[PDB]
Parts: sequence; structure tokens; C-alpha cells
Amino acid sequence: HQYPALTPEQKKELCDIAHRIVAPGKGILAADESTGSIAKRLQSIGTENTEENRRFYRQLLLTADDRVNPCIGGVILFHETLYQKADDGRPFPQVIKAKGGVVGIKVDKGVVPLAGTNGETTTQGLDGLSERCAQYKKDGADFAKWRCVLKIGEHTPSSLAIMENANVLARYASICQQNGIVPIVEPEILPDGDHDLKRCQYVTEKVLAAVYKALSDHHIYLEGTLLKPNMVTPGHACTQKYSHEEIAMATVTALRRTVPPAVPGITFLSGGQSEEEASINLNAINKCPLLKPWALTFSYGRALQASALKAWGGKKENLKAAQEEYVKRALANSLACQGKYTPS
Amino acid sequence: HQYPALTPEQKKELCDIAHRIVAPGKGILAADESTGSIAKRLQSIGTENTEENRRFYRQLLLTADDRVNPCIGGVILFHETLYQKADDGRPFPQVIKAKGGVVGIKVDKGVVPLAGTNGETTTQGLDGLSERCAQYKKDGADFAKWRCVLKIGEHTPSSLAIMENANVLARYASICQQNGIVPIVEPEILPDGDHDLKRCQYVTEKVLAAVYKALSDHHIYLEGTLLKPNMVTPGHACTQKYSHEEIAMATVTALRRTVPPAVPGITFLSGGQSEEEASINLNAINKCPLLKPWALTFSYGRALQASALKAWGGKKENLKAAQEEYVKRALANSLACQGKYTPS
Amino acid sequence: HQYPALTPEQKKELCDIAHRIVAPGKGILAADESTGSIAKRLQSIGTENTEENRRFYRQLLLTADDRVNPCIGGVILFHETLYQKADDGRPFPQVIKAKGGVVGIKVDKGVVPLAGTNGETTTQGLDGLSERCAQYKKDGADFAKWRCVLKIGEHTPSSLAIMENANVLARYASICQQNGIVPIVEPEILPDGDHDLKRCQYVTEKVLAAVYKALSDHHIYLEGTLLKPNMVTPGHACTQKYSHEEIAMATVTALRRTVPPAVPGITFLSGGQSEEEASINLNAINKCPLLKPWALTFSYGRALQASALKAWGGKKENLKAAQEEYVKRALANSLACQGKYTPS
Amino acid sequence: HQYPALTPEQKKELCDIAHRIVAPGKGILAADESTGSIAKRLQSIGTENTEENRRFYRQLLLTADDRVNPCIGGVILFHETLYQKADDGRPFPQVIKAKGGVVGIKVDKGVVPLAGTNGETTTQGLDGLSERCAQYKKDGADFAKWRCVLKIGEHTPSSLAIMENANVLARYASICQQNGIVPIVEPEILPDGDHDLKRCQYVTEKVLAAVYKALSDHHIYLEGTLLKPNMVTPGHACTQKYSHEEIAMATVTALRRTVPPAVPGITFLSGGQSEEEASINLNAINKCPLLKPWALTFSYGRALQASALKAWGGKKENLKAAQEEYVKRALANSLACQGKYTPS
Repeated sequence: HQYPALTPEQKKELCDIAHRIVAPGKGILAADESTGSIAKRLQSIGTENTEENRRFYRQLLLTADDRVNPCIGGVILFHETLYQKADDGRPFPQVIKAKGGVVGIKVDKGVVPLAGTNGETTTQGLDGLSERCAQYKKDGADFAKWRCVLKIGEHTPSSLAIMENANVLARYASICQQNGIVPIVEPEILPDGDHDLKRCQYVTEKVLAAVYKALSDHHIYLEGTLLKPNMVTPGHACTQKYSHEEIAMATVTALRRTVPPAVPGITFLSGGQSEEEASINLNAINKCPLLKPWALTFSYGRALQASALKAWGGKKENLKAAQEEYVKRALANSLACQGKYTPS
Repeated sequence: HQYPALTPEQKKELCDIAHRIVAPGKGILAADESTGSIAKRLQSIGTENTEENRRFYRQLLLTADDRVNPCIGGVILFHETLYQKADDGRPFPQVIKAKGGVVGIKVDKGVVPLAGTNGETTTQGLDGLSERCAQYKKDGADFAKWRCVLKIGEHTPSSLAIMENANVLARYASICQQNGIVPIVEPEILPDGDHDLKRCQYVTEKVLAAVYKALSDHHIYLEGTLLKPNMVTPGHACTQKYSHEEIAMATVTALRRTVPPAVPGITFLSGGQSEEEASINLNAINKCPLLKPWALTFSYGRALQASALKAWGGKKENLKAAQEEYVKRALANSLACQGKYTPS
Repeated sequence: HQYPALTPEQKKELCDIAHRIVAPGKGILAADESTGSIAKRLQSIGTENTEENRRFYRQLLLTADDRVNPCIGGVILFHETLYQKADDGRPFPQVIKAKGGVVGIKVDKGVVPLAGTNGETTTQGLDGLSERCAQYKKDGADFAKWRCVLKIGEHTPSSLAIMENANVLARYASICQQNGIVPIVEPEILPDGDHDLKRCQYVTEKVLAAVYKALSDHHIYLEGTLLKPNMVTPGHACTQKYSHEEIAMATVTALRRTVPPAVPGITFLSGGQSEEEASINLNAINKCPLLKPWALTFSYGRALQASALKAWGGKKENLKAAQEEYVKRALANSLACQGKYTPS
Repeated sequence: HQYPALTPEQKKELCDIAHRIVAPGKGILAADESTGSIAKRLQSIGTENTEENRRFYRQLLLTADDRVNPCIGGVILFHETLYQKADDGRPFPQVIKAKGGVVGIKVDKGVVPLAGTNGETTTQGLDGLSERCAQYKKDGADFAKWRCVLKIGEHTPSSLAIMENANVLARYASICQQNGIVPIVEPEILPDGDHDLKRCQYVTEKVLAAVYKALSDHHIYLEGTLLKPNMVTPGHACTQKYSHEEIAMATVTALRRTVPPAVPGITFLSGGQSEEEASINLNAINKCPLLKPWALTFSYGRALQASALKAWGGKKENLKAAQEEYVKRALANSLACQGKYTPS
């Protein structure tokens, strides 16, 4: 480093956090559903949108039993959710730390259109981000989430969208690492479209290559980062059927062609997939015959808890049973990231 | 345009605004002194920093006589200053429009360090900028100012700083043009250092080339933009003495090597220069024997009003006389941007 | 310049050559038809392809009367054609210098496919180019031609092709300027396709912006260069009919949005256009109401001499008459680059 | 792949060649000493420079015993050396194939200065490279070598030099893979200078990141490539002493931060190092506690054969003994790339 951006102590801290997140059998739980998204989910389960509703939803998910201690290496919370307290009164980050995980917080402020593109958007949130990261690390958070959205179309992702999303991801990563927070670079490719699996693999390769070029450009310490990419899955309109083995082969091939080995782990996202589909795909990815020099685990916000949310149904009396459903995913996903999961 | 970013009506509006700003004999007045900067200036003149102080300072500058009608093509205001009212009670943008100018507003939220660079910084402010631009155009503002800071050092400006400042400038320009506001791209090179004039010219050429590459990348309509670059002036520690003719030659050479002709005008900045130094340099630049296909006018926040601020001295009774000093610059600067100014 | 690439004497020489090429009423004659192209032309006129055939073809074109002294500011020759001698025995560059022009030589060695693109190609020729440029300047040549080919398709020009052609153009320009030769940057967009005029303008803007970014990157002295772009003309399959005024508006708009004013002149290419079509389009471009800070002249290899080639018909006795046809274009084109041409 | 550059059969062939080159215990022998370099070496050993001299030098090295069958996975030859024949009369590629290796050929035509840089140079050789690669694959060659030179100075490597060398490396790689030849990307950093090990690591990280960005840009199939980087070794004038463990840590750290796992192997270069120094450094690199997902072997043109060249001394009678010295390195280097080498 000509002008170092991190002291060796800071690099040690970021490496420790990142490796404790993606330790074998551990994955990320995503409770980052903002007001609109959690309102949509609560409408789906027939519940009104209030702060107490999110509070008992987190009580359902965050305050689970001790069986999910190794499964959940970390959770990502929302701002109010990070500041909210449990029924017992203890703060939620304290609950997560007692459970054994690490607290994370969604940082991005949403997507804003790019002028002159076919619906391509970039993500904002960089204003005053250093102060927010300092405050969130004061509040027990040790990693952050920033979601950038790129879509596969006939003429998209354009060069402008790819480089702009990569640059804002790198800026967010630098600001996070300057404040002791491990960034999660999340270039997320939408599964919408008629594109087949080969097209998705090609676009994922290009996007990840530009992402890590931008990370190298901004002097990002790669061992203090995580990756949250979409699995290489064909579009909903694609008539060709691809087995889980083919999904795993394409995904691991893209990650081996792009992601440097200094990345501690790759935490995949749901991307509209079902819980069983995501579990089987993660198990196949962890069972790929290729050489995989980074941890391949999960960061799911829908797969782990769709069954639990349906079981709760806006009712308190189902709580334990609903919590059971959540465990029924977490343990299973702990087997998915270890390549030890057997469906049915 | 594969996917057009502006309708022809919007392009016409931006072209009209930009050309009315830099019409012959017209320049930009910069009243963008934020709380810290205006507090420093008021401490220099021995005045406390309150909202009423800024209010009567703008009353001194904005509510001048009718002799400055052609000289001042537009002014840039601060958020409170744009929302503030005069002693008569009329809003300041109404005063500016009655005077004949066009209202502008400083948009950037300040500079934030870049990790891993020798003090290089980027500028933030993109969060929710479209809504702010819509509100400001509802408030009579038609152009905006975003100041990016690049400095000439032994190993700076780095590639990272240059491309990051160019990219954020292009993003700000696209957001502004999407809301009917003409952006002023302001890559400002600090005069600090021991570098000579050749080094400053080289760095200015590289920075402007990257700036307009980024503007082309983000589909910026160049005719709806303005440029606010520093004149090619050597550092304070540079022992070599450069005549105003050499300053003009280097500046116009850099602008001809970099700036496309679609740019309606180039409004220079003070950059720590004195009022007479800036006036003479602008007059020499407008008298350069080369072919200059864009308007070369001024955007001064110190040169036009340093004498007026000193004359005011925190006292109301000097008002008219202080206003006279302001006029003593504006008329002169109207001669500087027409190449018709004679010192002494 | 941190490490200068040209001494002031070299910059003066390049500026002098470039400005003498594009002096008002002067344009470039292109005799760069390689073995395949000149063989195709001679087959079209029913003549076999030998060295003597090219020799008397150049005798037809190069050894014209004194009426074409101001019209032809320079010619571009082939390697053998540069080394060939006239019927009188004087070398062809001596003939050109006596006529009043400046000798140029085609430098590029042809196009080679880019792997992984939809037929996109880059241009080779950089190997040992400095020695060849030194030899050619020893042989009276003062400028050079390098043709890069980009095509407008559904998904082309790709980012790879655009940046690669721009980079090889900049490398060729740097090598030429290091040896006293004024490069002609020729990013040529094929008119093939169903794309309309707006698409061609957009692609031309992007290509020219990347070209001049690459020229700035390689420290090219812009005043020692020329530009040979295609006019913004719709595809052959485009059903919409665009007037010459619209062609001129789109072309000058692209050039004003992209080309810096330091470029001494822009010498357009035929691009499959007819002689009268090219003459009328150049006349309209020179009559555009916009501000055009660079010379807008011609570099034609087909328009100036198609009539002369047809008149010759592989026969010596038509020589003078065929030469007359050539003059019938050159004078007319001298009126086209001055905006003084009247059809019929 | 939107427009595939290689059929699956071609990818299989390139993967097979690349993995057979860097199979465990195998490395590259470099006999690429051009006329000037081999003349300098022969002057050092007191021998005149003729074709027969190179012929018996290759007879010394290429026609060794059967003990070097697993050690030497491949050799890189010169054009004449590839076309030369042994004393028995069998062609040298046949000798290499019988020994068990794979034939390679140096492709680059040398370094040419970059205008406007502090001595930075780029490499030429792309002209007609596809035909040469086709001919060389017809002559038994299956991989190629292209050496690009970047140097660490006070202000170098510049951005221009880094991106230009990366782009020409990617172009060479694409041309090679289009003709069944596995390219060796060789961005070689000169050890000249007073820079310490941290500076060399930083520059190596940036150069490798740009190199693989350019490889991704040109659609290079990474599994059909090899890498030939310099070990992260401080300058000759650097007063600080770095242990072999520190060299290994810095080198593997740079490779893990930059090189994707799809690269079959990384074959280091001598870089002016001694034979024992290179062997110990390679052994330490193969013994690094980090996760190394690519083969880490050698590509030495001086370390393997300096002792053999000194033992030969321009005399035939020492042949066997000199060959013994060559074996004394090869076996040792087979232990260096397996992490099984013990000095003394």
C-alpha cells in the first residue's frame, strides 16, 4: 500500500469478523425487509404493518432455541429492528450475540433510476455513511449489506450500469472498512427474463469481474469483505430445464472465473427461489467436484423463514410452532453449506 | 440515443437556461458560502454568524442597483439563502429574476475522504437528489453547483480520485438534467503546492478529459451543462513568475484540448485569486488569439464581493457604499468576459 | 506534461503539417486501394491487376493539371505507390510536392477478428511501426492513415471493440507523432444495417468520445492529428428518408459533442456514398448554422475519382479526358469544404 | 457467452494442455534467449554466437537423461530453436515430446517505448499472430510466451502503461486461444529500484488486477491460460532484509488477492534471482499456510541452467557433466513446486 487504508489491527478485525460469519455450517439470516417489503409480507399473511408487528416477527425469528446456534453465523437487521427491543426488554443485538451470531445492518437507501438506460438503476446511500457506520458499530453491528440491482435484458446490463453499480459497491465497501464494518458486496442479478442459463452465467461473470476490478480500484481489503451473488439460474420464461447439478456447475464456474481466493466466503441469496429449491441448490454447489477456495454458504431472507411466517399467521399462539418451522430451515441450511443435506 | 434520457423539449429548456447564464457580458455570482465558510468570512470582518447576518449580506449583494443587470447572468444560493426573504419581504429568487438573472443553488453536501489516498477526497450528496432538484426547480432554481476537489501533489491526483470525482460529477449532472436543472460540472484543482504551470496544465487536461469521458458515459446532454474549472495558475510556492498572457495561453490550450464545443460556456472560479488578478486573467483569457468556441466568463464567490464585504464591516450605514464596491467588480467583470477591460 | 512526449519543435512541425493539410479549400485524396481493392476496381473497369496498371492510374490522378493545386491539400498513397515513379521518371511524392500537396501513406496492415464478438474486428500494424514511420518520413511522407472498422448491429459495437479500436488508434497516433508524422485517426462506422440516423449519431458520439479518451490517455498531441469519421448517415435498409440538412445537423452535432477544438480539421470519408451525394453532404455540413471550431473537409478515395476511373476504362487515349473528370470533382469538393458548392 | 469464442472441444484442449504443463512436480524450462540475450550469455561463458552454438546448447539442455521426465512439464523455445534439429537429426519438439514435456514458443517481438512515460514500454508482436500461432501448433507447439515489462519507479507504473500492457496481454491470449495454443500471461515487474517489499506487493496487486480485468474484457477462457508473475521481492537497493517466509507470504497474498481460481497454475520467473534463491523461495511459496487454489510452480530460464551453462564452458567434452548440473536443478525444482525441497 502506497498510502495504507487499514492498519494491520483493522485488517485483523475485519478478517476475524468475516471468517466468523462464514464459519463452516454458518450462514446469514436476512431480516432486512423494509417498510414496503415487510408490509407486503404481512399483507400476504393478513397482518397490518406496525412497529409491534415487526417486533414480534423478530421475536419469532431472532429469539429461537439453542439448536440454531451453529446454523446462524450472523443476521442483518433494519435500523429500527437493530434499535428495537425484545419482549424480555433486552436489545436485539444482545439477543443475537447471546445466540452466538454477529449483528449486521442494511445500509443502502434504495435504488434510483439511471438516465438513458432501459430501466437500469443504481443504489444511493453514500451520504454521511461513515458516521452511520461508526454509530452502527457502536450499536454492536459488525457487517453491513448494500444491495445493487442489475437486470438481464436484451441490451442490459449496459456498460454504464455495470461500472456504476461496481463503483458504488466499492465506495460503500471502503467506507464500511474504514469504520470496522465488514461490507457485503451484493451485485444481485434479477432472474426476470427469457434468458437461459448460459446468458446468466456470462452476465454474472462480467458483473463479478467488474465488481472486483472496482474493489481493487478503491483499495478494498478483500479478506474483510463478503460476497452475495445470485446463483446462476435461468429466467422464469426459459423453457429449458436445468438440473441442480447444472446450476451448481455454472455457479461455481462463474465464481472460480471471477472471485479472488482472498474472499472469506460467498453467501448466496434467495432470488425468488423456494426454500427447498435454495437448499438443494446450495447443497449441490457445496458438492461441486471443482476446487472451491472460499466458503459457500447462504444469506437468505425468504427461504429460511417463509414457512415460519406462514405458520405464524399474525397469531401469537402459533409462536413456538412457527419458530420450529424456522429451525426446520436453519439446521437444513447448515447441512446445505456443509454439503451434508439430504432432501426428503 | 438508444434509450433517450431527455425529450427535445427538455433539451431545449436546458440549452436556453445554459445560454442565458453565459450570455455575452454575463457571469455567475457565487453566494454559496456554507455555515463554516460564511462564519469564517464574518469573523474576518468581525461579525457574528446568524441567519440575519447572511440575510443582510445577501441584501447587500442580491439587492443591488440596475447597473448590474447585464453583468450578473445568474447567482448560486444556499438552501436557507434560497428560502430566505429580503427586507422588503420578497423572496430572494424573485429579486434575482426581477434583476434579470437566473437562480442557482449549491447542491453538494461536502467532501469525504477516499480510503488509501494521500488526502484525496470525493464529494457526497447524491442521496435523494432527484427530489431535492424537483423541489428547487419548484422554487425558481434552474441550475445547480457541485464542487469536487482534486489536488496536485507529488503522487496526486491518483487515478482513483480522478475517475471517482468524474463519475460523481456525471451522476450529479444526470440527476440535475432529469429535473430541468442545468448542472455546473466543477472539477476544481487546488492551487496549493510547489508545482509549476506546466504541471497544472497537464493535470487540468487529464482531469477534464476524464470528466467529459464520464459525462459521455452517463448520457449527459452537454449543451445543458456548464463548466467551472480553475484557471491554469502555478502554485503559491512556485518561484517562476508567469505573466497573465501565459496564464491565458495555458488555460485556453487546456480547454481547447479537452472541452467539447457543445458546452455553452466555461465559468471560471476565483481559486484564491485576488479580485484584480481574476479580472486581468479573465480579460487575457477572453483576448487569447486562439479559436474559443465556448463562452469564457466568470463564476466568482470571492473576487466580486471581497471589497463589498470589507466595506460593509458588519455595519448597515455603509450599505450603499458597500453595494457600490460590488458594482465596481460586476461591471468590470462584464468587461472581463467580453475582453474589454482595462486595468487602472 | 510530466514526461514530455514531444519537444516544442516537434509540436510546431505537426501543427504546421496538420494545418497545411486542411487549409481552407483543401482536402485529402485517398489512393490507398490495396491489392485486393484496386484489383476489384480494375475488374469493375475491366482491367487486369499489375503494377503498371496502378502506375498509370496514379499518373491519371496524381499528375493532373494546375487547376487542382488548391483543391488537393494532401494525398495518401500505398507503399509501392509511394515508391513508384511516374512516366517522366520523377517519384510520385515529388510530383505531389510540386503540385502543392503533402504526401501521406496508409500504415495499417488490415483488420483481424476479435474473439467472442459478433463479427467485430480490430486493426493490426503496430509491429515495428516506428521504423516504418521513420523510413516513410525519409521518403517525403508527413501524415499517415490507419483505418479501424466498427459496425452498428443489434448488439454492436461492443464495449470491447470500441475500447480496443480506440486504444490501437491512440497507439498508432503516438508512434506516428514520435516520428514527425501527423496521424489520421479513422474510426470508421460501417453504414450497413437497418439502423436509422439517430442510432448512427448515438454510436458515433460514443465511439468518438472513447477515441478521444484513448488519445488523451496516450498523451497524443491533438493539434498534430486529423480525424476521419463517417458522416452520420442512416443504413441502406432504413426506410426513413433524411435530407442533406438533417445529415449535416446530426453530423455537426456529434462532432460538437465529441471532438475537441484542438483538432485542426475533420476530413470525412466517402463511406459508400456517391460523388454527388458526398459533395452535397459536405456542402451542407460546411453550411451548418452551428459553431464549427475545426475545418470540415473531405478525405475521399471513391467520390473524387469514380468518374475518372470509369472514363479511363483501361485505355490510355482517354487519359486527359479522364483527368478532366477527376478535376470535375476536386474543384467541386474545394467548393464543398468552403460551403460554396451549387449542384447542377 | 453471448457470442462464444471457443467451442467446448477447444476449451477441453486448452484445459488439458494447461493442466499437463503445471502437473504436480512439473515446471517450465525457458530456452527463449533471443540473439542478443544468448549472445550475452555466450560472451559470459566465452563462446561466439552462431546457430551451431545454440544447437549444442539445446542438445545440452533438451536432450538430458530420463531423470528429468517428471520435473520438466514443458519448455519454451525460440523460432529457430523450435525449427532446429538435434545431433541425431530428430527435431527438438519431437525430443521434448519423447521426454514427456510439451513444446512452447516465445511469441513476442520485443518491447517498444511508450511516448510520454518515464521509460515505460509496451510489447509488440500482434501483427499476423493468428497465422504464426497456427503454424506453430502445426509444429508441435501447444503454449506460447509473451513478456510484458512493467517497472516500479517513483511515478511508475503509470495507468497508461498498466492498462496498455494488460490489453496487449489479453489480445495475445485471445489470439493464442483461437489457435489451440495456451497463452502464458507474463506481466513481469522489474526488481530494479529502491522500493521495499510492501511497494512491490502493492504494484503486483494492481498490475495483476488490471491484467485479469483485461483478460475478462477480451473473453479469455481462464482455464486455458497460465500466469508468469514475478515473486514479490524487494529491490536491489532496498536495505531491509526479508526472509524467504516473508517473500512467500507477500507473494501468495498478492496471488490470493488477484488471481482467480480458474487459473490452472502460476509459473514464477527467475527475475535475476540466483538458482538457490529461486529454489528456496519457490519451496517457501509452496509451503505457505494459506489456501492456494492454483498450482505454484516454476518457469525459469536462468535458475535451472546457469550451472549447466558455466559447466559447459564452450566445450563438448564437459557435456554429460554439464547436463548433470542441469538435472541438479530440475529435480530440485520438482521438489520446490511440491514443497519437498531441503537446502544443503
